[PDB]
Amino acid sequence: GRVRTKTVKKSSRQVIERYYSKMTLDFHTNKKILEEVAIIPSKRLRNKIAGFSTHLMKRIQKGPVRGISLK
Amino acid sequence: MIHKIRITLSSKNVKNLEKVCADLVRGAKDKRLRVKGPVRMPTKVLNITTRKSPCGEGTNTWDRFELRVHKRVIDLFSSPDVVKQITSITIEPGVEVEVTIAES
Amino acid sequence: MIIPEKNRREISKYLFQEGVCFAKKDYNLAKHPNIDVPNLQVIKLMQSFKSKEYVRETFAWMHYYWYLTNDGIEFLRTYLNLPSEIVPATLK
Amino acid sequence: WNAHPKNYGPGSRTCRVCGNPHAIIRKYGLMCCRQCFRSNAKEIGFIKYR
Amino acid sequence: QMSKKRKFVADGVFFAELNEVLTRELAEDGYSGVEVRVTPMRTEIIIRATRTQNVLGDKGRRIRELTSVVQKRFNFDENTVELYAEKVNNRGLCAIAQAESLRYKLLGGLAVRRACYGVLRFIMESGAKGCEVIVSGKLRAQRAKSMKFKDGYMISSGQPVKEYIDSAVRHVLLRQGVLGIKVKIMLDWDPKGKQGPTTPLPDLVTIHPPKEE
RNA sequence: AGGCUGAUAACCUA
RNA sequence: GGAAGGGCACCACCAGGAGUGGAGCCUGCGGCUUAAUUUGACCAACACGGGGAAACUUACCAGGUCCAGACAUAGUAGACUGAGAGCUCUUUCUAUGGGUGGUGGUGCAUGGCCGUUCUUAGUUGGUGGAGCGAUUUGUCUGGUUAAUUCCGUUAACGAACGAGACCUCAGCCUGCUAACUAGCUAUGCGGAGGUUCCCUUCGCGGCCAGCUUCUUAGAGGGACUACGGCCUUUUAGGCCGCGGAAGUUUGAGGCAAUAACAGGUCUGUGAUGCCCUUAGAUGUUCUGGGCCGCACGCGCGCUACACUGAUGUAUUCAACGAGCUUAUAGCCUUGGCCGACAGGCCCGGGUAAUCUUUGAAAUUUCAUCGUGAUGGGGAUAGAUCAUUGCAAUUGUUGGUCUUCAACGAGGAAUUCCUAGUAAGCGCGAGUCAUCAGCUCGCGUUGACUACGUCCCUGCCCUUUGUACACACCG
Ligand SMILES: *[C@@H]1O[C@H](CO)[C@@H](O)[C@H](O)[C@H]1O
Ligand SMILES: [K+]
Ligand SMILES: [K+]
Ligand SMILES: [K+]
Ligand SMILES: [K+]
Ligand SMILES: [K+]
Ligand SMILES: [K+]
Ligand SMILES: [K+]
Ligand SMILES: [K+]
Ligand SMILES: [K+]
Ligand SMILES: [Mg+2]
Ligand SMILES: [Mg+2]
Ligand SMILES: [Mg+2]
Ligand SMILES: [Mg+2]
Ligand SMILES: [Mg+2]
Ligand SMILES: [Mg+2]
Ligand SMILES: [Mg+2]
Ligand SMILES: [Mg+2]
Ligand SMILES: [Mg+2]
Ligand SMILES: [Mg+2]
Ligand SMILES: [Mg+2]
Ligand SMILES: [Mg+2]
Ligand SMILES: [Mg+2]
Ligand SMILES: [Mg+2]
Ligand SMILES: [Mg+2]
Ligand SMILES: [Mg+2]
Ligand SMILES: [Mg+2]
Ligand SMILES: [Mg+2]
Ligand SMILES: [Mg+2]
Ligand SMILES: [Mg+2]
Ligand SMILES: [Mg+2]
Ligand SMILES: [Mg+2]
Ligand SMILES: [Mg+2]
Ligand SMILES: [Mg+2]
Ligand SMILES: [Mg+2]
Ligand SMILES: [Mg+2]
Ligand SMILES: [Zn+2]
Repeated sequence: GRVRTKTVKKSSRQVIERYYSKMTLDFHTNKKILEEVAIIPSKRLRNKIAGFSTHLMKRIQKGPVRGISLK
Repeated sequence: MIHKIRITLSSKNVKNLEKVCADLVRGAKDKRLRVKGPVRMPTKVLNITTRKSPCGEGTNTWDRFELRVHKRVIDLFSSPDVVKQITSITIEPGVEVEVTIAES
Repeated sequence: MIIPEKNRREISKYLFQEGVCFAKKDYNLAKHPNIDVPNLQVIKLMQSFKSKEYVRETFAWMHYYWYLTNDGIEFLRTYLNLPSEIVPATLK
Repeated sequence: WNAHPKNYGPGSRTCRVCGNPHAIIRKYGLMCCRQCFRSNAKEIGFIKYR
Repeated sequence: QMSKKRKFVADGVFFAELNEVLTRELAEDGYSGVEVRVTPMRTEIIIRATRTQNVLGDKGRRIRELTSVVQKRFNFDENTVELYAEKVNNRGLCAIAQAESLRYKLLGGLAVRRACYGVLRFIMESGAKGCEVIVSGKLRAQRAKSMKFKDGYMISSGQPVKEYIDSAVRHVLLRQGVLGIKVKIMLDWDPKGKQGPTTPLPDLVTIHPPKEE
């Protein structure tokens, strides 16, 4: 399976909450943003967070989500 | 006047070994000396496999123990005195520096 | 343990000359690495010192480690009949 | 007394840590029994990776 | 001359044997470790002990004895090896020091329950992310049992254990048998690398706060 | 005698 | 639980492959025998104690020595023999207490370590709610995941472990760093072939040919299910597909919770309590024997029953790794010479990407054999040679000729395994003076079947019953 754990999901929501303007819909651009605005110990963890955050950005475009609060 | 001096570095820690290699190469570029290296020899992997149990009872489980040795070779074209000055700098713990005159 | 008097002096001389000594736990060894006396006689002779508290004994990895004490130095000086101003090399 | 030759065989070799003559690891000159080596493996510098 | 493989193994065996010799010679001096710094013309041995005043002895008498016996035992040239005593900066973050500290409390006669909590409380006060003390053996009854004293954070599995966990095991030779002391201390992330490992935990993710400029 | 069962009975094979 | 509902595992099955169980032999265990044939262990004992024991090991048996009994107190050349080992001759300690040693006993007194429950996903505080209370909720109706993985529900809210992350190895990089202990390309010279140029091939040289594709190893990049279609609740996520080195958490490992077992180890330990013994010793050493003893039963294996083969040629491609005190020389050994082989002698290299290493077998190829226990099989046995060692007999092993047993595919039963896997094939390492049918790794050749299920053997979770709690072996 490929279910994201709390570490990936929790981190992704926090990034989008306070960097929604910076985040984009491109995974390759997003993963470079995480390096700038976050300290992710491992590359593999960073890729998972970037991919899930990109998935959440697509969710926000169509409508609101549950765990993300955009002021 | 100018001789090819060989410097050999060995260590179990890669970062310490790489750090010393950079210092020597960078310390020689300041003097504008010709530098060949560092040359990284294949890593030597000492392996000891032993039974975990102090006795012979239970499932036969084994521990694979590895002690990796990393070796670097640097060649400096200069007189022994100049090489002695470069290598006189303090070396990181666990790094063995061996300076010999290459037989060519 | 009947240690020859000549060998006994060598152990005391070496022990008093240098406040420490060691010995491999190998009774079959012919000669002590630091003394011509047989290895066994070194181990047994300093066992007597350990019982009389003249030395302090430590054992690890099949090796003995003996350290002279204040009482041991006093005894050796009388036994060796040396001037009172001479002390083991560890005290200088 | 101790006249029998001890130039080779298990009797000649013993563990350098404990003195036991069984399961001696002679590779690389360790000269330690398998039980003692495992206890001191980390300190000697051996590590488990896989 | 010997090959590289044996030379490194020989160096490792020397460190292991040297530590054991000091572990027993300096058992009641707070011995916590040793560092072997081999350098050209001189090999330096640094002894770490909570109570350095006892390791050195009167006017450095004992330290000289250790240097002399070590030099002879390990075939070192005279006046080529030096022993230097050192004090542990944070005694409460060293499992070996705490394990030995608990060992002598039990030997003195202090109750296991009270002694273990004293070490457990002291370690946490020193700035440890967590601790765990285990005592096993014949406590009061004939049959043996284990008492576990745990507090704070702790990890068991994965690579971070090697960097974040400091563990020690010691034996207490009591009158009714042998007790087993196990002190397990989890360190805290120290960017300077002094109190604890500099590398963070793999699963710890930090988000920088946005700036308003 | 072997097999089956943790073991016995039962059962199976030679 | 021979109750119900859901999920899961090749130590379960299904579909299969190789088999094992039958034969010979190797090795371990029981039994028998023996002066002794030391002993632990009975899914989770039985090629296990790294336990491949000629001496040593060694704990067993038959004998001979030695004290290697600290410290403290009080007292006073012959005979024999396995061997002149010891005991005489000749020449120049004894009590008492207290110690020490012990592979002696107790793993049901213990420490530590390891195995197992248990490879599954499980485990636990605080505050709040419910109950007189044990206790419960949180930790869940449902969906989803390899996962107490997550989405959500919600008298719970917020956290701690395990899982995951992580670390090691492998798979991509014609991009970075740069190599006379790794190579390539070009060039020069030389050898051979073909037609002086030219072409093909090989050798050698160039720290000023150049370079890093191949080799090595540091730093980084790369995959996130990103993208498309469809299915799911706006979810979590799943299926298929393009591209891509890689789309099973990419593959394989390491690490690995709570609570437990009277699981193993006192024979790993100068880890250890108590007990036993301590000089007509259970200490230690020496000689010899035994641990291997053979009507029999069992377990892990090796070699086979052949033609998809054996034999004899020709031919040809790996990876992991290991290696010396230099004494004439103790390790790995090239080269030369002697020998049918085994092996020997001489000159050397290598403390090592430098030398061994110019480094395997199955296979490929041609010939012979021709369904006959046959040139299948190589057990058993005779003769003789050489090597290791102080010592080879109860064959240490390695050669030569001869001898040429069972076995023609294996009953009941039963093991392992889903891809570079199974199986076949050899190599290194550990043990090691000598000895591998074992173990731990390595590469080489390279499949069948499945992409499921809970029928069998088990495991996880809910409801339910209980007269069980030493818990249905009740
Ligand atoms: C005892 O303290 C030393 C201090 O340097 C530390 O290095 C050890 O890990 C700890 O046990
Ligand atoms: K069979
Ligand atoms: K076994
Ligand atoms: K135990
Ligand atoms: K509660
Ligand atoms: K040519
Ligand atoms: K033990
Ligand atoms: K005991
Ligand atoms: K052992
Ligand atoms: K034969
Ligand atoms: Mg964790
Ligand atoms: Mg994990
Ligand atoms: Mg399956
Ligand atoms: Mg089965
Ligand atoms: Mg089947
Ligand atoms: Mg077969
Ligand atoms: Mg049979
Ligand atoms: Mg059979
Ligand atoms: Mg099991
Ligand atoms: Mg043998
Ligand atoms: Mg024997
Ligand atoms: Mg004997
Ligand atoms: Mg004995
Ligand atoms: Mg013992
Ligand atoms: Mg037990
Ligand atoms: Mg409450
Ligand atoms: Mg390249
Ligand atoms: Mg990388
Ligand atoms: Mg567990
Ligand atoms: Mg038991
Ligand atoms: Mg046997
Ligand atoms: Mg087996
Ligand atoms: Mg044949
Ligand atoms: Mg080849
Ligand atoms: Mg025939
Ligand atoms: Mg074996
Ligand atoms: Zn040992």
